[PDB]
Amino acid sequence: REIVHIQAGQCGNQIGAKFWEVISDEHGIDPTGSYHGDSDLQLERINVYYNEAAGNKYVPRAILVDLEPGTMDSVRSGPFGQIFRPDNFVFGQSGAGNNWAKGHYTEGAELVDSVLDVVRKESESCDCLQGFQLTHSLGGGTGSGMGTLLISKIREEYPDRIMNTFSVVPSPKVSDTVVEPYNATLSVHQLVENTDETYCIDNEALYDICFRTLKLTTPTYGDLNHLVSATMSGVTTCLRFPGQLNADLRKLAVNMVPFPRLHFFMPGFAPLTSRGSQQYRALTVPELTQQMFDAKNMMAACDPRHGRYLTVAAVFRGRMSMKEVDEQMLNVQNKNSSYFVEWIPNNVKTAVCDIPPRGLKMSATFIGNSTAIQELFKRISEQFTAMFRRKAFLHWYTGEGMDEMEFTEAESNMNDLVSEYQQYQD
Amino acid sequence: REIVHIQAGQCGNQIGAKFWEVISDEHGIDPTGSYHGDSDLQLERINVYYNEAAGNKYVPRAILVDLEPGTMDSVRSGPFGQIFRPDNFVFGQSGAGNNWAKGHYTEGAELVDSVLDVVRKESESCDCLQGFQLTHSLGGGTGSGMGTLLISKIREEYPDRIMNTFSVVPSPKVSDTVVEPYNATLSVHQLVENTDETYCIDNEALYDICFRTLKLTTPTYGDLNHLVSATMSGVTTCLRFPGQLNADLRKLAVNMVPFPRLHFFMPGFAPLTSRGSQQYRALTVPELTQQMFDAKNMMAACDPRHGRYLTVAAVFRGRMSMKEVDEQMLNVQNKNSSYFVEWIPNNVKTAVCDIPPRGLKMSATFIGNSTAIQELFKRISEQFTAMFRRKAFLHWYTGEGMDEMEFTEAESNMNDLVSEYQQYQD
Amino acid sequence: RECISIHVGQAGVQIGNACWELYCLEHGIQPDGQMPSFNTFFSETGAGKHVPRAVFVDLEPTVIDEVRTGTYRQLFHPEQLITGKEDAANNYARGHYTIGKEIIDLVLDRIRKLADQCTGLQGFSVFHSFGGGTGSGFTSLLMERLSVDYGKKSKLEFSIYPAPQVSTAVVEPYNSILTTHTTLEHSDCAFMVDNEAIYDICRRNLDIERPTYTNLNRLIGQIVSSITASLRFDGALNVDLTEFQTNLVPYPRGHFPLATYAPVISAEKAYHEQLSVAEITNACFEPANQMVKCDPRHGKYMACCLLYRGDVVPKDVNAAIATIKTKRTIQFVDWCPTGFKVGINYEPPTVVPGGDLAKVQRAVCMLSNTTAIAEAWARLDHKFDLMYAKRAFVHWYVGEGMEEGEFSEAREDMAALEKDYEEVGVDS
Amino acid sequence: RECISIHVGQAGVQIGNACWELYCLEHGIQPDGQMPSFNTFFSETGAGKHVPRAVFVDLEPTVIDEVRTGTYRQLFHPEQLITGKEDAANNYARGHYTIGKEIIDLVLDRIRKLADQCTGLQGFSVFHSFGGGTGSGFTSLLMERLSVDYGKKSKLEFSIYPAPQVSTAVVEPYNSILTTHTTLEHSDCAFMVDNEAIYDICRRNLDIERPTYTNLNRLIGQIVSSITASLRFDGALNVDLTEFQTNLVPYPRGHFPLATYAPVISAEKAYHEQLSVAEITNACFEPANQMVKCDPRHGKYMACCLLYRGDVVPKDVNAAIATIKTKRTIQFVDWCPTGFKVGINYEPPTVVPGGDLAKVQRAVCMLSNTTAIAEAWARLDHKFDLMYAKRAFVHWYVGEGMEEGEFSEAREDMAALEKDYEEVGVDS
Ligand SMILES: Nc1nc2c(ncn2[C@@H]2O[C@H](COP(=O)(O)OP(=O)(O)OP(=O)(O)O)[C@@H](O)[C@H]2O)c(=O)[nH]1
Ligand SMILES: Nc1nc2c(ncn2[C@@H]2O[C@H](COP(=O)(O)OP(=O)(O)OP(=O)(O)O)[C@@H](O)[C@H]2O)c(=O)[nH]1
Ligand SMILES: Nc1nc2c(ncn2[C@@H]2O[C@H](COP(=O)(O)OP(=O)(O)O)[C@@H](O)[C@H]2O)c(=O)[nH]1
Ligand SMILES: Nc1nc2c(ncn2[C@@H]2O[C@H](COP(=O)(O)OP(=O)(O)O)[C@@H](O)[C@H]2O)c(=O)[nH]1
Ligand SMILES: [Mg+2]
Ligand SMILES: [Mg+2]
Repeated sequence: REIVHIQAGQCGNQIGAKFWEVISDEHGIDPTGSYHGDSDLQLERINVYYNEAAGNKYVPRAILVDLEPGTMDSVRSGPFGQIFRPDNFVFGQSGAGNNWAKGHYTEGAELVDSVLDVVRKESESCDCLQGFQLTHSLGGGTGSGMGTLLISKIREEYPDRIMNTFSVVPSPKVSDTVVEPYNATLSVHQLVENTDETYCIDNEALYDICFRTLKLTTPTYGDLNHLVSATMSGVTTCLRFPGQLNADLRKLAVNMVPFPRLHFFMPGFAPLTSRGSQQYRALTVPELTQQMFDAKNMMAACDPRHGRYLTVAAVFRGRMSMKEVDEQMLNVQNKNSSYFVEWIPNNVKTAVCDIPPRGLKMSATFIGNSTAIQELFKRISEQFTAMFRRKAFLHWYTGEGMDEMEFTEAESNMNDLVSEYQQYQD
Repeated sequence: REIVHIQAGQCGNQIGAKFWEVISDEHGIDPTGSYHGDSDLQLERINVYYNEAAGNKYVPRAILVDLEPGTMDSVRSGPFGQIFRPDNFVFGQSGAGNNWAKGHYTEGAELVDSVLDVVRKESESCDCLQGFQLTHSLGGGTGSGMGTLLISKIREEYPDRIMNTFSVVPSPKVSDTVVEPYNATLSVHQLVENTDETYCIDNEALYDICFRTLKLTTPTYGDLNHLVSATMSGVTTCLRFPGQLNADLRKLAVNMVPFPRLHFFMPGFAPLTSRGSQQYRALTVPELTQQMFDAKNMMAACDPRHGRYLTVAAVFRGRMSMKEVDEQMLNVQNKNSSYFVEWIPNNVKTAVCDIPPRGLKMSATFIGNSTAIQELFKRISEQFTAMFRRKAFLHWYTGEGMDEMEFTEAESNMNDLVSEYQQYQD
Repeated sequence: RECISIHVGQAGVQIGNACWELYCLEHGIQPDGQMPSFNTFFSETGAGKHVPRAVFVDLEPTVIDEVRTGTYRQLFHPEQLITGKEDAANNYARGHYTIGKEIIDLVLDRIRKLADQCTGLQGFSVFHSFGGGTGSGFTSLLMERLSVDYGKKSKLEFSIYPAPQVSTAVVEPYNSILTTHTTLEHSDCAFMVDNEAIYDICRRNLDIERPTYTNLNRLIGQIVSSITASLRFDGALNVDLTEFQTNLVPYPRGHFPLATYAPVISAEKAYHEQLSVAEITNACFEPANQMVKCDPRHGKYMACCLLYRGDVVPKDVNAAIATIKTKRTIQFVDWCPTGFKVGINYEPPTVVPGGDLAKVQRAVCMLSNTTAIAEAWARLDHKFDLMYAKRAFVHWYVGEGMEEGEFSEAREDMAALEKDYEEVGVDS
Repeated sequence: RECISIHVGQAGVQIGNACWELYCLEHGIQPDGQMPSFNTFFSETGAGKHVPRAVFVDLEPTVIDEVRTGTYRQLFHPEQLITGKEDAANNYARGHYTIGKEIIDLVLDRIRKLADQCTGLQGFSVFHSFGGGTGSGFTSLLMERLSVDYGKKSKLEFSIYPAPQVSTAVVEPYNSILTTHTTLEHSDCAFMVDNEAIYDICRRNLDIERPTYTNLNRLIGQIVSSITASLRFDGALNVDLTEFQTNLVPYPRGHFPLATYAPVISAEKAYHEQLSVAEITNACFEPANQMVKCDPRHGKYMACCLLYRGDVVPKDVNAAIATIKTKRTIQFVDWCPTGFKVGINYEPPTVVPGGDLAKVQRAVCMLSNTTAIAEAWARLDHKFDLMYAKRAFVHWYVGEGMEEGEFSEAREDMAALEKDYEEVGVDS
């Protein structure tokens, strides 16, 4: 029944800053820590993410990890940085510098032991864990590097808990680190087989949505990470709150994974349009389904109609009829039958929660597992190869002891995921 | 039913300065000597540590001993130095200079007769003594040197009373006297077989705790000796006040000593964390047990998980359920079964008092007897040997007549304690 | 999270003067150190005075004396101000060896003292010039020791690139060739700028036909502050110095990223003109704002880092990047995908009161590693060769213990470096 | 809890002048003895005048007359001011024997009078110089008697270490060699400092190129006060003089702990710089603040004592110790574990009005016994040897009854002492 969340890397720490904000919004918990809500449900299932400390203080069940105090400090300095206890800030001193080898292989490795100890302390604080969630970037040093290391140890300690992670996937246009594909390649090599599932977030796609449908001209990462948190929070609240359908994360995982190795997801979100049009929108189930199916409302820079859909999850929040939902999902399946895989009859699955997100009447979360995902892997693998041949920045990595044959195997493994998507693309 | 306490050495005198302060806090006794409390219990069992003198004056049943008036004077000059009667200040003139030989063997020996006379006067003032307690440093001249001499005579007079002592154990990093291990070695040679039990306090560990969990950047010895007094006062109050379990010091001694010679203890204390986190802490029995088990909350620079645990005492103060305590102790035993000794079934014992320490809702005192203790002896013995071969400062000691073969036997005896811990380490 | 600045030689120190002046301007630091308000660079006293963690080295008293008599003399700790009595004479042989080697131990101990004052030394950077005696001679000497003691710390160097047309030092080729030999192998990254190119910037973008070094160093200071003050300040993407190294150095040789900075605009030029992030970055890929006289279009890019100040929205940056990747003629080496580091600070760009540059609301600094740098080496190759073939001025080094073979060797090391650029140019 | 200071010779007395001036500064003692407020050193009169328990000996009227005509002439009791008419002439033969032996009985009786004034004599200390006639001659004579009468009291000596380069006394080696012979065997511990080393401290840390003895003795006074005033004042760890002996003397030979003191900082150097306990102790292990010209890195440590004034938290001290034990290059002799005495007084460090040292909030004194001292003896060995081989100046001792064999013997005793250092150096 409970979940532990660990954030890492500057990305992960800033995403989590919005995530937790939202969760407390959902439950009426004040930036200082106490509960000042107003709904029974708000406290009722609070356990999944909060420990109530003496005084009616709620402690977010999460660990903030970094290798630079300053980022942690900036998190702590805002509202909701006060709700986190000092003991959840685990950090070192001297960066990682966006270096996998430092993060995973060497220096960051050193910190992980202290992180894990706190993890253990929290695992004991829970009655019964459902699982763990981690937030991070695929091409980052602590985000992926150190984060991955941690994941391998947590999974080891808890094989029976859900291990998932959401991660920022290097967008085709904006890479920061020259070896960002290298770090990503290494994380695939480690993560894929050490996780139950991973979500693919593309900032470029997010920037398109924010202007494309939301028509906004000023977003920052906090605004885009709001959208990220909308999908993350969407998933777990249902599990928390009363609904109609089947509201268990593990069951979601079961329904979305047809094969042990292909567990990559494309998140999307509805409704998600500018205020101008809000006066011209109608709120129906087909309306949400139109926004959910549309590739432009995906947060991943993929194109599901290019690939084939293996699995689709449609999560609904708010009062909807069962009939309408059933029929519209069927219609989707029918009309987009050319994209769905024939091996899975009725490949579109649903989940229904009766609690709407604060401020909306209804909402829906799109989760997909298509073959289209392989295109991201292909882009990375290719870029990787070029760098691999030149050893760009690999003296930094090999200087910290990372061996090229390990990287070679990592490359293969990327290619293996692509070939397996092809194996089920048919 | 009553206890007599004797403080010696600059250390012992300053520790006692805090100890007695706390005891009077516990009972609402003013720095000037009269009782101004407000609870029935506060006077009810006051007898164990105070004599009520005419006028509703309470006299602490303790003797302050030193060989320099100035330290005694500084003690006397503060609050609670006025509560002690002049007759409890027994001191000479001219130091000891941190010299065992002077303290024990020669000069300090001279003073001991006057000390003992006062001891006798107090033993008569009591109705029925439970025991005696002494506070001192293991590497000090009057602390250990003269103090030990006194102990051998008190034990002689009262075989049937509890003889215990708390002592500052030379920390690995901060020795003051070059022959501090020598003095300590000699005190083992004398003390171990002339005491029922001794507690091992490491200042280094204490300085780590004060910054590690308490996050303090200004402590002095008075702040660290506060922590010491917390453990000392923790033990005797239960004996004094109503509880649930078994609140007798002798019974504690019985439960903690499996073998005539291995009676060394590792004190620890909970709760013991900074105010920041106090807003994020929950107060439960498992919470206290987490702090109690954790080696970092030990006041001794040992590591109980390195050695094996022979005996564990868990003393609780405040209202707790019996069930919860029983279950959590069991859990500890279960989860840390790899550290406990298999010869003793259910090696974790408890004691429960219903009176919380002033200002807290609950608290717990950790007392352990592990094999890990031997590591301290090993460090000393080794250092000793080197000095022994060179006779460093032994002209001061041999100049006062201390013979090297006595020291030789002392060395053996240290090694004997280590071998016996090995004999029961298995 | 701390770092050390090292100012060697006049060029190093006078640039430093501008740099520390700017840091004072960044926080309102008074000449006496009183700051009413960046402790990554500064060390605090109980008076609230902060000391810039830096070392000033000059083997001739004069420049340090200039510091000692100026306003910032109260700011700097007397031990930070280290001076010898005699000069290197434009000559590595004395700078690195004969003269500078005598004082360096003191210098190092002051550095070590500051290293002990640091709690989390991230690293350091050294300001100097490729042609001078202390500017390059002594400098490499220092690196020889610092790379031992601080082997894992950032070793970033900043140096003035010898102008192809004007140089006051006849044996500058020789000095620079010797430094190549010794710095390549020890340093992590060396950045450089060309005062001649800068003059062109001053006259075209600032409209100033009278630049002095005190102008020129203000502009340099701007660039440096973007990567030193603003990287410690808050932003969206807070990039560290170690991160810089980890994002700018692709090979274990050195590499030499060159600076480009846009906006560099006079107050009047700022009027009537609206810059966007994208427009500023367009300017960043123009030869016209290239701080080194070397043609960006000649070579191929290997690395590129863009660092943003003030009013920058990642949204706009992303669009800008898309166009620089696809619109421009920027050829790039195969090896590299276009992972250009984007640092985005909210910290606004700052301007020196009484300076030439206009108040801007946003700003972009660009670092880039282009293959055209080999041409810069080619320049040095021939200049060195000419002198060395005649053996002109050789006695000024030989008399200090230098070896002719050594000089040949150093040239060859440069040739090897050029060859490695050739290699990179070959795409693969 | 009382003690006696003994000032023999100019060096002893002039240092004493600074010492008693400092004690007056410690409590606000007026020149006439009126104190409005440390009775371990002073004896009280019904007027509230306190008399410093000390004896001043000079065999030449002049220096004592200097006292007698100065401000502190009212402070000192006329019987404390003992003077002869003629000098020792730089010569043990007269200082210890021919001349000084005549007056010593008086001197001793004044000492005994004060010993009778003491109620709890803890001990005493003697201030002198290793080279002079009364400075070392008479001094050892005194020890010969004091060690009988006060055999169980502290016998700490403080002496000026003969500068290797400048000495005004041509037969100083001879004097010092004779003292070795007689002091080693009688005294408990002798401390020493080198005025040459001190000059270097004055010029580098105080920035003074004009030190006189009146400056030099202020610095000495600082060190002495740390161990004399502040050890009687309150602290965390109140360390006594007997404790000092019990914590500093490892063997029954002598031993000779050397002084080191940090902070020694000019007022301007104090500005812009924040010392911590740890930073001050870092300075204490630097050769640069070593008060004797003898290289700490040469030898191995045997003893070390650190005494703290003012704002010192044991917490910080502990951390500092950890780093000096592990970070430094301090080699130490096997025999010893690192039990370094930590004295921690709350009593703040004091500064002489009109002095050179900056007001500090905390301070650390270091005593240390290093094997490098044998080199100091080696210096004396050859200096003695040279003279003795030629028999230069020998008639100035022989005519007073000295024996040549005796001189050889004394050298041999020194050689034995060096050999024992050799022994200690051999680790075991
Ligand atoms: N940008 C800039 N360049 C400078 C400045 N001062 C000097 N330079 C350049 O740096 C080189 C001059 O070095 P010098 O001043 O001769 O020598 P140095 O490196 O200080 O050391 P020495 O030769 O021993 O005096 C020339 O190429 C100058 O154009 C300055 O303040 N700013
Ligand atoms: N630190 C310090 N050293 C001094 C002082 N006065 C003298 N000395 C040193 O002590 C030695 C001088 O001893 P003298 O003054 O010649 O003789 P004396 O020991 O007073 O006794 P006589 O030879 O009989 O006059 C030299 O090594 C001086 O450098 C002083 O005030 N302070
Ligand atoms: N959505 C999103 N991406 C971020 C944020 N911060 C950094 N990123 C992305 O993360 C990558 C850089 O890795 P970074 O987080 O700096 O690595 P690390 O900090 O060394 O672990 C780039 O692709 C950025 O676009 C953020 O707050 N939100
Ligand atoms: N916790 C603690 N230790 C002390 C105190 N005073 C001295 N010590 C320790 O005691 C040892 C020194 O012995 P000391 O007490 O001076 O001996 P004595 O006074 O001659 O009997 C050192 O290891 C100190 O750390 C104190 O007030 N508290
Ligand atoms: Mg110059
Ligand atoms: Mg004289």
